Amino acid sequence: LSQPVSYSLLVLPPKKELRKKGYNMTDINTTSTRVHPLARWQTHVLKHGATYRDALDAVEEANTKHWGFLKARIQFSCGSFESFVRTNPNDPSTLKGVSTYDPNGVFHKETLDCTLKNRSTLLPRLRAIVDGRGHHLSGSTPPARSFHPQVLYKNCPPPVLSQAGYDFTPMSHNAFLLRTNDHPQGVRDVKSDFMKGSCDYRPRAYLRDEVSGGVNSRHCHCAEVYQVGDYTMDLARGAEIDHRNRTVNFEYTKKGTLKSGSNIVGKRHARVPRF
Amino acid sequence: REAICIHIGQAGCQVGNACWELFCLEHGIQPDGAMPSDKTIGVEDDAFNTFFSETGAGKHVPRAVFLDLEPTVVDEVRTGTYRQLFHPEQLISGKEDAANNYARGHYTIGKEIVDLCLDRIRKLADNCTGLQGFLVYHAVGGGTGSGLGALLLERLSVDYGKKSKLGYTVYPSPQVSTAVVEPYNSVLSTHSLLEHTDVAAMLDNEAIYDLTRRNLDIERPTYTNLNRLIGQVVSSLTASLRFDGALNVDLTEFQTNLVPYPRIHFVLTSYAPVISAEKAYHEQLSVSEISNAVFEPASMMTKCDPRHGKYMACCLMYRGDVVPKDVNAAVATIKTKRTIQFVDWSPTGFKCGINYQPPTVVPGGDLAKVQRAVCMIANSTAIAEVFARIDHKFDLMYSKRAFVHWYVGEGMEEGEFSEAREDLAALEKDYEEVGAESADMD
Amino acid sequence: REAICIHIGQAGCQVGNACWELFCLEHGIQPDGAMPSDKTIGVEDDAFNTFFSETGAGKHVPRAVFLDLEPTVVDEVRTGTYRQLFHPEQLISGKEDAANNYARGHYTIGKEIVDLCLDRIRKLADNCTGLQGFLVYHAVGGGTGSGLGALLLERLSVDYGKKSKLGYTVYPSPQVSTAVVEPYNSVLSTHSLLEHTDVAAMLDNEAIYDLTRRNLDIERPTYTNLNRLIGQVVSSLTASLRFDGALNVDLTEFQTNLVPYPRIHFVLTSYAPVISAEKAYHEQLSVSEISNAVFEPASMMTKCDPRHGKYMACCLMYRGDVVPKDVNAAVATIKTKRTIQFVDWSPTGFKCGINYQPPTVVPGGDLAKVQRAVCMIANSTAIAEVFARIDHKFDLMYSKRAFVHWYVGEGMEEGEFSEAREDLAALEKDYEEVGAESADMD
Amino acid sequence: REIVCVQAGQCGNQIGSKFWEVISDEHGVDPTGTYQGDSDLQLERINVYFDEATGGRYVPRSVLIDLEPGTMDSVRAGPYGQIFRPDNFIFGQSGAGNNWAKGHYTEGAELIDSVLDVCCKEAESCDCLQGFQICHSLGGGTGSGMGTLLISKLREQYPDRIMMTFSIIPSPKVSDTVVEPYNTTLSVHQLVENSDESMCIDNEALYDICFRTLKLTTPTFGDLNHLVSAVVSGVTCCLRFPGQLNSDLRKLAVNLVPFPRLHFFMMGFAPLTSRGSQQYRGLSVPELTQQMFDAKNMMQAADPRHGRYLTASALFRGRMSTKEVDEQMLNVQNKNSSYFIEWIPNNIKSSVCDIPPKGLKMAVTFIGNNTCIQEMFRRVGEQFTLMFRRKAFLHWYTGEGMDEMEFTEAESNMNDLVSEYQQYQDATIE
Amino acid sequence: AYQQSRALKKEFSLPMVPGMTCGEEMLRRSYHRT
Ligand SMILES: Nc1nc2c(ncn2[C@@H]2O[C@H](COP(=O)(O)OP(=O)(O)OP(=O)(O)O)[C@@H](O)[C@H]2O)c(=O)[nH]1
Ligand SMILES: Nc1nc2c(ncn2[C@@H]2O[C@H](COP(=O)(O)OP(=O)(O)OP(=O)(O)O)[C@@H](O)[C@H]2O)c(=O)[nH]1
Ligand SMILES: Nc1nc2c(ncn2[C@@H]2O[C@H](COP(=O)(O)OP(=O)(O)O)[C@@H](O)[C@H]2O)c(=O)[nH]1
Ligand SMILES: [Mg+2]
Ligand SMILES: [Mg+2]
Ligand SMILES: [Zn+2]
Repeated sequence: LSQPVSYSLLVLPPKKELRKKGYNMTDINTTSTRVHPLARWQTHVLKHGATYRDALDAVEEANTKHWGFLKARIQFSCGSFESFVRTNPNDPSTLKGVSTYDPNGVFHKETLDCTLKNRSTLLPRLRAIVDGRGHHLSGSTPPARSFHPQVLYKNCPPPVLSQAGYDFTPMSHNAFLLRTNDHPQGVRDVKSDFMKGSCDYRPRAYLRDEVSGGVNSRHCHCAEVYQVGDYTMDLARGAEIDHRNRTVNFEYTKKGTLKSGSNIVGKRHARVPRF
Repeated sequence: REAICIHIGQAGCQVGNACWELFCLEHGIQPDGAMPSDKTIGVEDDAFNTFFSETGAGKHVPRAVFLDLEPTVVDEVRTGTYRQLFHPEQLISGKEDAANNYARGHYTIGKEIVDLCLDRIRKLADNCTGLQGFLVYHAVGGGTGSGLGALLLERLSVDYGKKSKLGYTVYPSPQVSTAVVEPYNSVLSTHSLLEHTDVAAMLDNEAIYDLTRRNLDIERPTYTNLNRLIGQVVSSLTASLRFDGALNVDLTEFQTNLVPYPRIHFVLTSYAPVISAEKAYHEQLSVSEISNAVFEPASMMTKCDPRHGKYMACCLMYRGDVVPKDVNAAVATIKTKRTIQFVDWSPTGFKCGINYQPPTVVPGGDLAKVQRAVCMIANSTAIAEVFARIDHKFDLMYSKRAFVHWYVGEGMEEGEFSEAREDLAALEKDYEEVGAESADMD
Repeated sequence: REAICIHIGQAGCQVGNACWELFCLEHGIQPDGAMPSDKTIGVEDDAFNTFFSETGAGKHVPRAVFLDLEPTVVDEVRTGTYRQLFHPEQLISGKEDAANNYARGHYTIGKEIVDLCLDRIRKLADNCTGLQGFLVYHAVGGGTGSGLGALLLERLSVDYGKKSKLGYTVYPSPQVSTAVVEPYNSVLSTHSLLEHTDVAAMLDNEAIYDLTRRNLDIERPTYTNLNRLIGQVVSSLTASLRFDGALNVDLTEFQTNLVPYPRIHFVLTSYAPVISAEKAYHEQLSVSEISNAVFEPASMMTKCDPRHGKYMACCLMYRGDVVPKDVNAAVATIKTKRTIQFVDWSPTGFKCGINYQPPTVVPGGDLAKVQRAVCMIANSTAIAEVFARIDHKFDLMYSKRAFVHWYVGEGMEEGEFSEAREDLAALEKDYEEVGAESADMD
Repeated sequence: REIVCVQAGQCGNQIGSKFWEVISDEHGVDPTGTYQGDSDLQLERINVYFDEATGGRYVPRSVLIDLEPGTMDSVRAGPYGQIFRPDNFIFGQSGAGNNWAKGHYTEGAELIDSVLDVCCKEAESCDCLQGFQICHSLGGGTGSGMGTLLISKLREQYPDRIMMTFSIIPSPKVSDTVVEPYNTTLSVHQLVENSDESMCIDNEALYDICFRTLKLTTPTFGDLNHLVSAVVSGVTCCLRFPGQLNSDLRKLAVNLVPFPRLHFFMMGFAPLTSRGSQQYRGLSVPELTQQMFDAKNMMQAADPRHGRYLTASALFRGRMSTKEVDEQMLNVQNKNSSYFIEWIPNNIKSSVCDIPPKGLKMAVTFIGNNTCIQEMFRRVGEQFTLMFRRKAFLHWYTGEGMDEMEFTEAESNMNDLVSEYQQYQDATIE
Repeated sequence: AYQQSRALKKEFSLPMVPGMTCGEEMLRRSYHRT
């Protein structure tokens, strides 16, 4: 809420001082917005708790108590104020509010439509989809659970375990696969040392289906094609890329999130040999 | 500034001997509690204060308790080389062991000894002015480590409240084993440990044996080697409190950065330049090489493979001559890899620390001397496989009531088995559900 | 700048010993890996970096791995003269050989060993900043060289992608032979090699024996002579990376100039001033004479006659004191010859290179010392005759399934024989089709 | 009136190194950058090629670009290498592979922004900017691809200036690279749209120059690049010294190009004297003119006798009479009138400059616009059609991403250029 | 170890300008918390 704690007054000196200085106060009436050269601004603060009516009472008390009251304004904590001025000078008890002003009027009026358009899409995102313990919100359940082979390894080769080098339970190893050469949007080419970029190391399956014969041998299963669970993963049939090893298209859901891309092609209907 | 160490049972006391050897040799306290200050530094020093207190005659005494139910290992400490270092009240020993029964430790025997332990810990905590957590060493496979460790952590959690409790824990290895009843004790321990610990670090002896064969050139390792490696890890994590550095990391930062949800507090640990002198002299050891080392599963001190899961958070501690730009280049290179995966809800995956003091070399040791090292603790969904194999072994034995009469005779209701097994089933489902992509849930 | 060498099996490790001996002697690294301290040249040269890396204490270590399934040869390297040069992780040895079975290498044993090799190669590739290809040495006649070489090249080709892979390959000689089952292993290797290699250079021991008998004056040559010749060839091809010259040639330039269609990547190699010291003083050795020498079939290191085919592209590398005008005059004279024919779709048949560093002399060597040398690799349709002869040998035996039960027992479907034999038949038809003039087809 | 130099690829960087040696020698600049010259005439136009760094030093207005730094490391290690500004060396991490599509599309788009930033920084420092000068080969990979990429970007950013190229073109007898016809055709297609004036050199012509005219026993690429640096520094000589009849790059372009597609020129440099015959021939304007028109002294394989001269230009350096220059150009035009296109009344422009190159009494550089250049393009188009009909190496370019339609456009444009030259050769007054 | 570097630093008396002296923290002796 708008909590008003301030008020300022613009006053003329005493009539005796105006007479001594040599200014005719009878010509104080003017049709312009300029102020008299002898008027001065003085401000006071209100208490820690006050209301708008308290500010009005203080302003009216100031109007009654001293001569030469020209105008006053009540300043709110949000940065706005409302101006107070007599309708007819040399005649008190005609004070009213003429207008109000805030520093963000034209500022907010100019940028309203884009603000509303972005807000209308922001608010659906902020809704939580999990409970306090990170569980399902009684709906929108995924078709398959996370730890299944086709869900955990949707776009990544699975491990290969061998007993070599271990006299106990074997452990896998890390590879040198690089992700696509994707830069942050609008962030300049910022770098701390010489690094191995992803412009090189482009996969050899970039256009193998139209500038070469494709796959001719059964050796694709040794390094490119994997059998995960009840599905087949092919590393050459994933997200599309261009000649500089950066992704081409981005797919968004109805809620607006970013899809990940899948290398799974086909479902293998495995049957035990029985007869 | 200060930290108090609690050592429980056999593994915890034996690891304690190596830890206090290291902390003495690094600070410079003699085995009889003295400091031959020979430097011309002009003003005194304070780094010891985290681990030692002075009486006023200049003897040092350490902020630790050793708790055991059998006398032999603590009497071995009492008769060893460090006899004069420890205060005799600190070394507490009972008459007879918990005989691999969690129930015997928790209900029958630990209940008598536990009040002495709390009185000693209170007497230590009163002689502090900025205590900022407890470090606890125990094994969950044995009876007294499980039962008294759980009971003591419960009492500590009631009395001290918000103070952090960080555990280094030796879990039962997936196929090397030492006792039959390990699954029951480990399940019941994990049930108590879920509510009352802030971060738990897991260790397996089978992994450290593999690491000492593979990286070091030791054909016949023994527990002193493993305990010295553990001591090096703890010294690396606590160095941020003790020496000057560019980016310090307080013990409270671990719990805030590593734990996303209150049950998901079990972390993987690894250490990079575990290396022999001949390999150390065949290779340079730059920042990027050791950063690449901490992510290989061959470097880990727990037998789990992180390639079967997704990372949620990583905490990287660098000590020695390292420059921040090299840390940034290394972490960006790790981030580039395609076989390293983070859950899509955790975009800012890393915490960094940088300390200037390089790791100390121990006269009889097997590690080389190196100018820099990095130590990692990380949270990953791959950890769910460790619980799944323990739970499968529990189901196999409990399906036939294989040993239950011992546990029921020593004071435990049979119902506690079903409760703990259902809680671990829910923990398995938590680790399954948390790893589910957001695009599938709309 | 950098290149990584992979040595596989017996021939590849033995050729590696000669190669690394030569590269050490050419750069000046001592056997223990330290540059001599007596020299006061003042400058601190870096040219070694293509093949060596420094730790920082000034020891040199080489960018190579040695892979074998039997221990004996690698243990001989470990116990030999260069023992202190190599890092022990680089020398990888299994327990037992692939017993001349491609199937044993590819399916059963190399599948177990391959992940250690890939981890070592990754550790090498992480310590580079301008890697520009892999060099691979193996023989396709033996079991582990064929099976593990193919499997490893396949994995490298998926993992590293566009990076170039250049093979030096020992094919079964047309009448010298070492094992009965050589055709099966060479066919099955070659099936994988078509898809997963960018240029493959073929060598036959019978040609290098003939060359060492005719040109050198050696009555009783042995494998060390052949391996020193191969080392000289590799040094000539890689000299363009390491020393100043008029026309440099990067490893990526070979694939662009020599390969017209993606299957046609097998090239012939020859080397010119193979001459003895007693002959060397009876003759001058000008540019035009050695250029005329490289085209005689007596100079080739593979037993094929290029007069039975048509050239598609030639790459001529000159090293030493040579001037471009003499190279141009020589090549125009060669072009004039009537027994040299180019396919009409390849009008601009030549690529040239010119480097200033003359060939190094090895203390025990058998080549004379010469101020200049030239080396050629060329693509020609005559190559179809080598495959046709390996095919008849395969067809004669396969008609009775003479040995197939070994391959099927070690893990292979019988179908794989027919697939590979049909692919090589299609390669034969490719060499027939590519060589037909366009004027005849209108 | 300031020139900006760009050196691209191996050939470009080496020729640039020799050029900046020759220029530093003519103006008396020490390899440390300190002026040590002996006449004010050297200092008063030093700004044309050098910028001034503090307390004496001069820096050369050149950008060096290559995809692998090996050549650059050779030039930095050379005797004058220190003069070059460290920030002016731009490099990638893998080579062009002699492939146009790689050099243009993959590493090109990766590096090009840093090259444009350096070129703009260098251009905007001039108080008044004259045209750009670029050295590259058309048969290579980074030379062709990055040269034409950068030329197109600079023509977008500076369309009112001059664009000048020096270019090496494949010999008719022996190839240095197998895939030369594709790279040459695509580069000529780019140049005919973007360039204002282009000079072409055959290495075979320089070899025959060295062996027959200079009779050198053991020539090296340093000699060929010295001949090229001599002519390159000669064309600009009237820009930077006083003379009786001043000239400028724009004035050469205005007098040489009759129609905007016809901007390819032959080059020569005259006072080459044999290693053992200087006693047999005195220097004179007739001797220079006689060498100037001898086809032995021309740096391209095409011969004037199969074509006709549209225009030619001669720039003379030295103290000489204008009468001898004018009457020599009249006598050559009158005596050989069949080789000059008849609907232009005078084909030769002359210019005279007071200051010769050090150690020569006089010198001239000759630029010629002759229709016999059509024979080179026809040969290249033949070799392109032979390779393209059979898809001889096309999968590299198509796998990088090129549309085949680009090749047919470049072939059609070159064929139309050949037709246009042939039509203007056989035109008549009627 | 680092004596002559400190001697040169004290003799030269260079001003404090960014990019002039770097890495002075890595040359310290103790690093203990006083
Ligand atoms: N790494 C390591 N492991 C140890 C050490 N001591 C025991 N263990 C392991 O921990 C498990 C045994 O736990 P203990 O500590 O002996 O059990 P406890 O605490 O003595 O319990 P009680 O037997 O009832 O007294 C086995 O798996 C041992 O291999 C040690 O010093 N270092
Ligand atoms: N030129 C040359 N040829 C060799 C050398 N060693 C072996 N060969 C030839 O290569 C073929 C034998 O291949 P090997 O290398 O022995 O086979 P492998 O790799 O050891 O395979 P496994 O026998 O299964 O272990 C025969 O033709 C030999 O003549 C060598 O050092 N130099
Ligand atoms: N005149 C001259 N020609 C050269 C030089 N270096 C290379 N060339 C020629 O330029 C062509 C090779 O182009 P190159 O510069 O290697 O292309 P790049 O690989 O893109 O740099 C061949 O015709 C070479 O003969 C040189 O220093 N001087
Ligand atoms: Mg015990
Ligand atoms: Mg063998
Ligand atoms: Zn395979």
